Amino acid sequence: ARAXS
Amino acid sequence: EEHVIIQAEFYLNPDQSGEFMFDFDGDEIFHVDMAKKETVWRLEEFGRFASFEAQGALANIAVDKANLEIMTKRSNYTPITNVPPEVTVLTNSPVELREPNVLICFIDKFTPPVVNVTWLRNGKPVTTGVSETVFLPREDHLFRKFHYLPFLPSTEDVYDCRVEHWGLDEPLLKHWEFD
Amino acid sequence: GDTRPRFLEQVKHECHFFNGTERVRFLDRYFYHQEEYVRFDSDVGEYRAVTELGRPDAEYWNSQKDLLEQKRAAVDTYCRHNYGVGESFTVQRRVYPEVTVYPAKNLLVCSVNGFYPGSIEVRWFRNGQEEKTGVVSTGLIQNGDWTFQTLVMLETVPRSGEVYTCQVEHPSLTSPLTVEWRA
Amino acid sequence: SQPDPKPDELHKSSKFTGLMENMKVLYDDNHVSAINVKSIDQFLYFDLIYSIKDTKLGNYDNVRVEFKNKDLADKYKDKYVDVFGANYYYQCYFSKTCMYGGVTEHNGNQLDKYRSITVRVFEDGKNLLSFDVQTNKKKVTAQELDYLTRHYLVKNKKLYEFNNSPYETGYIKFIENENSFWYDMMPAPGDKFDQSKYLMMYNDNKMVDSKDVKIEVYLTTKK
Repeated sequence: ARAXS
Repeated sequence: EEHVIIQAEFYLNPDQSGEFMFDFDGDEIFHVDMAKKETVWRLEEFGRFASFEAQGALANIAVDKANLEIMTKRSNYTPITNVPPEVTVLTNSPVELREPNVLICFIDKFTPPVVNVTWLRNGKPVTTGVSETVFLPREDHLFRKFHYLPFLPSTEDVYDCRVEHWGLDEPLLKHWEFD
Repeated sequence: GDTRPRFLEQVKHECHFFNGTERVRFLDRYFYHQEEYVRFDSDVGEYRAVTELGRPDAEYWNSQKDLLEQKRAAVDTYCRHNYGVGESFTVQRRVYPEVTVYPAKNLLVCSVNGFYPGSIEVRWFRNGQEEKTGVVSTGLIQNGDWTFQTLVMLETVPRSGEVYTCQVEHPSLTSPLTVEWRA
Repeated sequence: SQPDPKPDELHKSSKFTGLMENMKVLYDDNHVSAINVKSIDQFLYFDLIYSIKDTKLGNYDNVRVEFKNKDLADKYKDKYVDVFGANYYYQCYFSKTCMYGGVTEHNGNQLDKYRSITVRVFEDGKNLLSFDVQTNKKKVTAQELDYLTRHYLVKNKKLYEFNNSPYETGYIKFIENENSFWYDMMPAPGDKFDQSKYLMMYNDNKMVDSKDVKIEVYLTTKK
């Protein structure tokens, strides 16, 4: 999983 | 069938605590433990089919704090209005005597994401066999939380899910027994 | 307990999928307490202030080109990427329900338990014929453990020698689940 | 106290595929060090943030110190402490550099002259090198001592070369009358080394008495 602040 | 995956997070002042979690259709895939920097899968099996660089999440939380600073000042320190939780306690399945079940305490529709929950069996604590979820986001941006208690039904026993929240002006005891 | 004011910052990056990955939509949302102050919508391309509190952030973020590029790619780099990684056990997860019918607590109750996903169709049948009459359902309860539960009872005064049935359709099953209980 | 280790409990350098410079840098020259400082802020409840000015090279200005739990962060919160430890930049996040534990009460925890702690080095069960490390604190963290010992070993023993290590397995133990604990001085098997997670062992802020602690380093050259 890749994370997107 | 629409599906939705959300990367939810938050930072709370002055508690200085945060959360980072992934959600799939309202359920938690996993959340990150900030102190241990490990990814806690909601279900054990999930880690077998996937992974996540748990530490990258701190970058997000670090910025979310940064923005709370800015944001809390642009609104001129308007704090948050507390919203006490709606507590419910229902069985994980139909109840039958001497037949193993699970008591669930649905804490929902509330903010800030801080709460004290204690299970009581016959007016006294139960610090063993219990588990719990972190704060799950709601569509309206409030939260819900689950607390669980595995048990053997019996007329002999009575239970209370005790919850303390700042929106309440006194602890709350939702009862559950066998009639 | 306390009363010392609390400040809450919420952030949500949403990936909305339609018909698999045929139509992905990315939402980058920021909240102050329960208030959404600014947001980026993939079907829009730029940041829009949701409330006046976000006007400043929207005007500034929308001026950074590197950042915008990145949010615009998100539907692929983020949404679609993650879908393909978790679909294996989220979208394709299936747990058949355990159906139970018992008189009641005169209500003939039908309890469908521990199933997943959400898609579910529970009907009641009076001696073979459907009953859209007096059927109170307790919506669709979420257990918090990737399991769902729901109770659907039949309001009725049962006669003798009359079959009562509860049919349950569900993605996890090939044939519909049926629990017949006459009297 | 803690059980002494057994051959297979320790990681072997000959299993770590990645670059060894990454452990090396945690123990040569650069490290965090501040006398008489005070927590200016916090990121999370289990960490304190310091404003440690640097004019040596200035790779940072603000340091984040993380602890095992909140009790510790509160113990040393609004107090003047002495800071010392191994720092990392890689995935340090807070709102420069990061570290674990390493704090120590300042006042009272002093003495005008440096004490010497003995370090007998056992290469393959054989004592071929004994040396002393100094400290001017009544109570020291194991971390400060650990860093001093290893820093000496990478310069005089090539403990951690750039590619690998001239040794298979290695471990540093501390002895204090009853108690005696050790740390696995080698990287875990893998194509990569997570500095943050390794440095986390120093997060319990373990301390010792500079008058009773004796250090022992046991190494096994790769045969």
